[PDB]
Amino acid sequence: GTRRDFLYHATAATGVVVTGAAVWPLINQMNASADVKAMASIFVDVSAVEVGTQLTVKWRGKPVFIRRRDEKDIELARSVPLGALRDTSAENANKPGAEATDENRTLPAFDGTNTGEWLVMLGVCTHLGCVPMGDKSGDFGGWFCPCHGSHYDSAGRIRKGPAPRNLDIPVAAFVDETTIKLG
Amino acid sequence: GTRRDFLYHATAATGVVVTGAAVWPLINQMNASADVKAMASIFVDVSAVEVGTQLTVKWRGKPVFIRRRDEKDIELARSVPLGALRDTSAENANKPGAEATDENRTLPAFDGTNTGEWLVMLGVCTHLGCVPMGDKSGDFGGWFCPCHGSHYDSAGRIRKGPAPRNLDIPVAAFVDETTIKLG
Amino acid sequence: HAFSFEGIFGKYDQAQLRRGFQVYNEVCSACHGMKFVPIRTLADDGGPQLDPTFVREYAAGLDTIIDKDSGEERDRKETDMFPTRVGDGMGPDLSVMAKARAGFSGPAGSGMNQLFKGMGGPEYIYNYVIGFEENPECAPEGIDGYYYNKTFQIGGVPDTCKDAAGVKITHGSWARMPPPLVDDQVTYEDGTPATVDQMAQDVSAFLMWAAEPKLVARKQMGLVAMVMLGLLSVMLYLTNKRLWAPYK
Amino acid sequence: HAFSFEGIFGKYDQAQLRRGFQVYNEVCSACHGMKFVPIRTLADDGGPQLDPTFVREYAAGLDTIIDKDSGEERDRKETDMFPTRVGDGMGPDLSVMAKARAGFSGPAGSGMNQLFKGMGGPEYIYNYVIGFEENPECAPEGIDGYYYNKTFQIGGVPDTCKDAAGVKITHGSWARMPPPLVDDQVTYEDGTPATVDQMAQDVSAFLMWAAEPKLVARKQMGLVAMVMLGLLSVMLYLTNKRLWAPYK
Amino acid sequence: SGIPHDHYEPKTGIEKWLHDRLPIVGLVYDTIMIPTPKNLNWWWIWGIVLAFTLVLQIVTGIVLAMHYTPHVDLAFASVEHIMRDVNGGWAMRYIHANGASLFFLAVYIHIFRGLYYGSYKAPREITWIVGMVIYLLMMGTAFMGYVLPWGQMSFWGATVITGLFGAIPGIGPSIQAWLLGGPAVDNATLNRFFSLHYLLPFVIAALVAIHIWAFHTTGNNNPTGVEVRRTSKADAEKDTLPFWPYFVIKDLFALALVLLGFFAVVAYMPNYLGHPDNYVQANPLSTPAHIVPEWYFLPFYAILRAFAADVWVVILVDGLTFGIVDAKFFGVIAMFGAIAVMALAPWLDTSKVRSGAYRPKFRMWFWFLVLDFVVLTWVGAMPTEYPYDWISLIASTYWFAYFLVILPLLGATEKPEPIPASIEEDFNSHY
Amino acid sequence: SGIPHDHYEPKTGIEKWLHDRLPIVGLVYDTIMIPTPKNLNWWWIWGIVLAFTLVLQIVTGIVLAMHYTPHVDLAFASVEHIMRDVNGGWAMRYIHANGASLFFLAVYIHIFRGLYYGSYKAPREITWIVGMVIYLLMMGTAFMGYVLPWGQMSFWGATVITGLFGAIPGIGPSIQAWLLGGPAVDNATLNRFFSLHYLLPFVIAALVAIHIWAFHTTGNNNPTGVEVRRTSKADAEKDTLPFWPYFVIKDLFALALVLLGFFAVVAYMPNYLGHPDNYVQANPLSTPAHIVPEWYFLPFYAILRAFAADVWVVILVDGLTFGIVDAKFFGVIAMFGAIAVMALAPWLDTSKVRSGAYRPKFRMWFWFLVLDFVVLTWVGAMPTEYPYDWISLIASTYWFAYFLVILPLLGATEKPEPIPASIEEDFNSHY
Ligand code: HEC
Ligand code: HEC
Ligand code: HEM
Ligand code: HEM
Ligand code: HEM
Ligand code: HEM
Ligand SMILES: C/C=C(C)/C=C/C=C/[C@H](OC)[C@@H](C)[C@@H](OC)[C@@H](C)CCc1oc2c(O)c(OC)cc(OC)c2c(=O)c1C
Ligand code: FES
Ligand code: FES
Repeated sequence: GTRRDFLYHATAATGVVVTGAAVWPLINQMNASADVKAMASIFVDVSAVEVGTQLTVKWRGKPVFIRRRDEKDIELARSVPLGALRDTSAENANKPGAEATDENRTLPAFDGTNTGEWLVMLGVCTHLGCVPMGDKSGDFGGWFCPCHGSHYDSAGRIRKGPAPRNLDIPVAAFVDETTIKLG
Repeated sequence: GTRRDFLYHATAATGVVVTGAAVWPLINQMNASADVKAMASIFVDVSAVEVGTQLTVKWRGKPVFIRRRDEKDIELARSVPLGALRDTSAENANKPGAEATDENRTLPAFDGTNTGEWLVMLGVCTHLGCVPMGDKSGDFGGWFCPCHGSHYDSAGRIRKGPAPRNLDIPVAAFVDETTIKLG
Repeated sequence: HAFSFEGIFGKYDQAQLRRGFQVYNEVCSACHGMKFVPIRTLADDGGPQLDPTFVREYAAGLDTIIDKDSGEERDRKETDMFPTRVGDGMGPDLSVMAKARAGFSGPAGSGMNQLFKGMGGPEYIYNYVIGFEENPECAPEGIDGYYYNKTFQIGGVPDTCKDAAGVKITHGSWARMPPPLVDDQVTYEDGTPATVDQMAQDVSAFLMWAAEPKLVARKQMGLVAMVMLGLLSVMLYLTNKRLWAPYK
Repeated sequence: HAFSFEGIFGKYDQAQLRRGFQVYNEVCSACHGMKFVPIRTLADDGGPQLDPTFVREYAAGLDTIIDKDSGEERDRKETDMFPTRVGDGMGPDLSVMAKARAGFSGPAGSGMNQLFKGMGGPEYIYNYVIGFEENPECAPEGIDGYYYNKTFQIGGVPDTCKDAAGVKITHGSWARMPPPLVDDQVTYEDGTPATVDQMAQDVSAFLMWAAEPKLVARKQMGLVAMVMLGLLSVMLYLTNKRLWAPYK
Repeated sequence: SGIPHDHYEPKTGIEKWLHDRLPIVGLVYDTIMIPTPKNLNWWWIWGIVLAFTLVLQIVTGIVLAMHYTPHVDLAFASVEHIMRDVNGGWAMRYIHANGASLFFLAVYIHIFRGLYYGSYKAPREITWIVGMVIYLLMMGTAFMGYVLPWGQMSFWGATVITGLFGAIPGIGPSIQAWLLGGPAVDNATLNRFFSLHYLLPFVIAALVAIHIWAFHTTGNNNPTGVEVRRTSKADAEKDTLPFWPYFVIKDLFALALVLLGFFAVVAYMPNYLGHPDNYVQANPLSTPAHIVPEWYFLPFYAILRAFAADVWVVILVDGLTFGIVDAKFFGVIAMFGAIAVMALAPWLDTSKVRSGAYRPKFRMWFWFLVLDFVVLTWVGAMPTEYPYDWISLIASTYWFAYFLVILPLLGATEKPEPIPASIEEDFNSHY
Repeated sequence: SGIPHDHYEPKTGIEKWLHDRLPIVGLVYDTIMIPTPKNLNWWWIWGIVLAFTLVLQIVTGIVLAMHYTPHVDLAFASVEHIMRDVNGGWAMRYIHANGASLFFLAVYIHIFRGLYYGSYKAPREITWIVGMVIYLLMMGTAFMGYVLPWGQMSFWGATVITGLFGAIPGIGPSIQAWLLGGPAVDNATLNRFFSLHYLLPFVIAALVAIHIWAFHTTGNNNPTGVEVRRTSKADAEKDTLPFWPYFVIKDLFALALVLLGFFAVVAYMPNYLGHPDNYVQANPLSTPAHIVPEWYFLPFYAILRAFAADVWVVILVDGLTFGIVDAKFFGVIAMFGAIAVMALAPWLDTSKVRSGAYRPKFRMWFWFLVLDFVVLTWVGAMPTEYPYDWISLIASTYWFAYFLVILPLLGATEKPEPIPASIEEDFNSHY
């Protein structure tokens, strides 16, 4: 009734809440422990990188890309209709709400010029996270991730393949002409 | 067919020799792999060791003992009846067949003098392989292994406890007065 | 004057962890490492709780590291460890020493009638610092180095003032560590008289936190296992009272 | 031309491993490491087989090591690895490269029609050394550094002699590694004409041994699994012939 | 029902006392015997070979753990030390690596034996479904195995396959850093992947308990697809024989042959299946040029990359959801679900012909699926150009339709053949 | 013969179809039910608590493996990182460490409940013996677990306990370097001891299968020591109740109490049992001053160091063998064999009284062996001085004689007490 059937189902509630919030800390351990919980900015001495190549760099586990965009790769990156992009967001943290124009895939050099010459995105492809072959490879004078065949232009925007977004531009910022702070 | 009788029991012989010398390499892996398969001599700069203490030293996994025997510890080690020892072998590799007299628990200095002043045995106690507390501890003006309570004199010979032999003297040899080669 | 954590539901003293932090940095860090303590934890909850950007500045001042990738130096970051001060003249890494030391012998040497009290560890630290003495029994011009400590049982005893029989016929023994707090050696913020006792009361509680930094968490955890398994227990008793009473 | 191991029951050439060993020490060791090869193995069975006390003397001459305990240097021992030559101008650690390279199709990336033959690796090495060329069609200056190799698929190409479309109009690609064997660069013991081909045939079989040093063992093992599981099989066929024939 | 055979009467005095306290004598007698249908061909060996290959894996699996060190800085070197210095340690590594191919080669032959002869269909549905979760575990296990020696194949597949769970919308990013132990594929990942590659093959051995349990309980199937006379006891005797010593010995024989094969493969081509860039120590900055998944994941590999966002059915669904099932997550769902429609196989055969060689219309779609499979594994090696993007799209779709259209058709749209009524009758048909 | 209960008739349509393919419904029904004697007191809870503690260990055991790195240079630091940085990783470490005490505390109460009430003695012999190998395994497992965080207690116990096998003459030095992986206790030891501390608790769960199997087959024992009316079916109903929901719920309750206990121990004194020199990173040159074995190994510790070569019986045997069973090897044999005479317990009770509180002569020797045990664990903490060498020699000899002299005597030299004939009758002597 409830004198010989209420304090039966009540106990198996406590025999579920106790063996529940004991089975949650078994899950939580597998999250990021404090040895990797945070990791803040780094400084990159560009200063002596040559022109028209990329410099790959590890930060927070996975690579960052810095290509100093040569002449072909700014013409053919500006020659790109905004409406002929999948992801039409800038993928930029510096310029948050912006759209994926070739002027939104860029860093200013002294702290204000901005010429199309600084391309800094990070080496995680948006499909399943591999790295793209650089120096004009594949089919859009850009970047070919050979993992499941995504293709990128010369602003890291997405063209062919399964990768649903462009390459993210991080929170990059200059300090002087020798140096870039990733933060 | 005609070759048939013990063929039943013949196959279960092959179904035992095949699943035998397949169950032997399962054993052999657990032996010493080639990262530890051998080990060779080292040089010890005694020179600046002070008098009447011990210097402990790692060689081939486990410690070696070098005590420079002070006055008390050569009187009271010579004052020892050979037949009042358990192990009455010298426990020496240098002097193989010798018996455990206080002149057989020693080494040269000027490659030939031998005064009772050089005591070099190794820190593996003979019971179950722990290390002995030094500087006259326990009960025989010597060495007390606090693992199962063995007692040693002042020549590393065995007195009280369960340890069935004396501490072994290795293949020690001098080169000049500053230096001892353990080989 | 009896620690704050210790008890049945006491916590770390917010004040005293900070107070005792400064004593490590000024006095003990030249001879002792914390190679198992990540520096970032100063700013953590349930500890001394500092400013994050201070912690960064503090960490900058600790010495360089042959960094594992570049293979060359840099100013130390806050993600990194305190340095391994174990070279020469240097003492043990006290990285987790305040649970590595428990010279507590009895009753009947098995751990028995410690029934109002505890286990012993932070209070061996307190006694190690205070107990630096004049060499009592015999011994002339020191032992050069080896300073007499009245608590340190396990080190040098001379046989001149050991025995003829066997044992040491003194209590403590001779360390290897200079008497590290000549009194008022640093200056406090929350008033607090900087005594040799008050600095050694204080640096004890800090070095406990470099052993159990998650301590005030287990005090919190305990109360909740007390409710949960308590009234699962109480509820399971009621389910045997009014279910077995058919056959009782 | 055709290696000794390769085949169905061939072994390592005793001579050729020794011959090729010297080429690593004199030519390649300045720019390449073997950090996964313990030096003591030169004297091992089924390899080049040297004198143990020579091996010791040889090992003495390889450079120092910040040894893990003392924290300071010594002359390298025979228990230790070859050194990590990976600094600057330096190439890949070839420590286990002759199974890390297999630039072979099928038609499949993972493989097909290799039915009289093998897997490919020691023969990429041979072709890497021989194929240092003059620059085909155009690319008529170098690239400063980056030397044209006709075999090295995976590297730099001046797009001048890549394409207007996609790939390379000129055969291999531009390395980063200087043409390392200007012919007769060292001197042999068992006669043997020290040609650029004969030195590159020879150092190939040695770097296979730094990938499968236990190789002549699996050849030995194979013969015994062939007997054992062979006449357990044959014996199990006879136990089905004259046991199932009641119902057959 | 239960095929009736003479069970265990504890006869001698030994066994009379044993049986009062632990009846293991009889449990092994009543399972080593068992009225097992007598017409069974060599496509039925592939379950002993599987079970063997699980013991072999389990066994070599532990040797390796006595030597391999699961931490990034040590990991590839430890494995590499196992090759050089551990006595017989190369023959352990090669045997446990090539084992997983054998383990997987034969699980396929196991599955296509079962697909022909109605072995998914009643009474056999629980036998089938339990094999699914064994499958699932076997793949996820051999995944985590591959991550361990931290070579480039190891590393990037870990970045890929954990990223697959990121494809899940909303909750999916969280599931990522949960399996990852954070931001990237660092060490916390390799430490947790040592753990679970050890645990899971024991769960797998407990599920072959419940698989051996099931196929005993249904009664063992036979290739006529007819059941095994559970009416009298002596007509069962004409239908069946005991496992031991007839079907034990057959399964032993073919195993000794399968093993005669397998030993030659380790001894004379042990890195054929292995993709040599795993001997290239893992670089978190360069994904290799020729990153191929290991062979036994290749046909499902291809299902994932059939469906780019040019494939109209994707565009549609990205269209109809208006943003969510893009060709990332679509291809995930595609591939995961390419398996789910193979689980679904007893519910979507509608025909009450059990078997195979008395079903000639089904018989030719099937050898199109065998083909389909081989072509799907093949086209995984091929790039995403024309014709390969089409070829893959054909293979993927044939697959996906065979379980969905062709199967719950063919019941309606086909009549049988000369199907027998006795297991003996087929067996007697030759002489 | 076996207690007659109403078994499983697959009643509803669900279960009718399930049962044709996998009968698990009924196997769980016929084991969650079971005619379990109704007079069972709280000394019978300690087998559920044991089984729980094994699940608890197995569970927290794997968490820890996702984090702990088994290699000497990383090992103590990894464990140390688990305390600090793994979310809740201190509460895992403390719970898996203190678990093994609980796991061992209660296995003792389990063993002395069984020692009183004739639970070794027929029909119950195989129930007992399987518990022996579960014991051996649990000990060796908890050994290898303690080696892992490479502290000084870890290190030296591994030098000691491997060295125990070196005490074997002739072949014994080989068996040493086999478990060692060479000369000393280096790293090859800690890599192999990671492996087998993972494997062995699975073998342990597979033997609690064959333990639960056995005590069902004998029928569950009761404190009268009389068997449970296997003649009619309705007199068994007066004798027994079903496990579920009567004896499931009792074993739940006491567990929730045992766990209420165990959680307070972790939360407020978690290094009490742990001997603090394990937080002293392992030095291969200094064996510590106060090296005590872990508490649950302490009374057998003492049996090894009772027998120094002053102990006359040793001198005798060193005498009689003329050199071979010196007090090294003797004390090994003494300690290993101190267990072997507890395995031997059903053959050396001669009395055909099964139980206990109807046996008043036996009942007071027993509380001497409880005391003996407590004194033996105690005197392991004590040095080898007078009186402790005598005390330990008294304890060790009492022990050894209880199973050898006192037990196959007392059959002859003692008559019973008022023993009942019904399980109900004792139970009603209360209603
Ligand atoms: C260098 C001049 C030191 C100063 C400053 C501090 N310590 Fe130290 N300590 C030092 C040495 C060389 C040793 C060796 C061990 C011995 O034989 O005495 C120590 C020892 C300790 C110990 C305990 C070691 C033991 O064996 O129990 C402790 C707990 C300790 N030291 C603590 C400590 C504190 C709290 C300090 C700051 C006030 C401090 N030490 C300073 C060297 C030096
Ligand atoms: C310094 C002048 C070197 C000499 C001497 C040798 N190698 Fe080398 N090598 C060097 C560099 C900087 C590289 C970089 C990779 C590239 O972009 O070309 C290499 C490369 C190799 C490789 C393969 C690398 C790859 O990407 O496939 C191999 C197999 C190789 N080198 C072999 C090799 C041999 C056999 C040598 C002795 C005759 C030798 N190298 C010498 C630098 C230098
Ligand atoms: C990988 C571990 C496996 C083992 C160890 C194993 C073992 C066995 C054995 C001994 C049999 C009996 C006959 C035979 O050998 O063909 C069998 C049959 C069967 N298995 Fe598996 N098998 C495994 C995998 C699978 C998988 C992965 C599936 C499903 C996708 C599956 C589904 C079946 C079916 C449906 C049968 C036939 C039932 C019958 O003949 O009554 N099995 N297996
Ligand atoms: C279902 C059973 C198993 C499967 C399918 C399997 C699969 C694999 C695979 C594919 C690898 C990679 C081999 C390589 O690339 O070198 C591997 C490695 C490894 N597995 Fe297993 N395995 C199984 C059982 C086990 C078990 C039970 C263990 C538990 C100890 C284990 C421990 C290891 C270890 C230590 C390695 C590293 C050795 C190496 O990479 O060569 N395996 N496994
Ligand atoms: C450590 C794992 C063990 C588990 C998980 C376990 C579990 C159980 C359970 C559930 C029972 C039934 C009644 C009870 O709880 O008292 C039982 C009884 C028993 N156990 Fe164990 N037990 C274990 C250890 C042992 C050991 C170590 C021994 C022998 C030295 C042993 C010998 C027995 C005996 C003789 C019985 C009584 C049989 C009966 O009541 O018919 N058990 N155990
Ligand atoms: C019969 C079950 C078990 C027993 C008696 C047992 C016992 C122990 C003990 C006493 C320790 C030392 C704890 C310490 O000093 O910190 C330990 C450590 C450890 N055990 Fe187990 N354990 C069991 C189950 C398992 C299993 C199944 C695993 C398999 C993954 C495992 C993995 C570990 C690990 C990684 C450690 C090191 C963590 C640490 O030392 O704190 N345990 N175990
Ligand atoms: C933490 C991890 C856990 C809990 C396990 C997760 C398991 C997911 C699945 O397990 C059931 C998974 C194994 C299974 O998916 C159905 C496979 C067939 C995955 C197929 C697979 O393989 C690849 C591979 O091997 C690579 O190597 C060089 C590289 C790869 O990229 C290029 C892939 C890849 O793109 C895919 C889809
Ligand atoms: S992951 Fe970038 S291509 Fe598939
Ligand atoms: S080990 Fe030396 S006394 Fe037991």
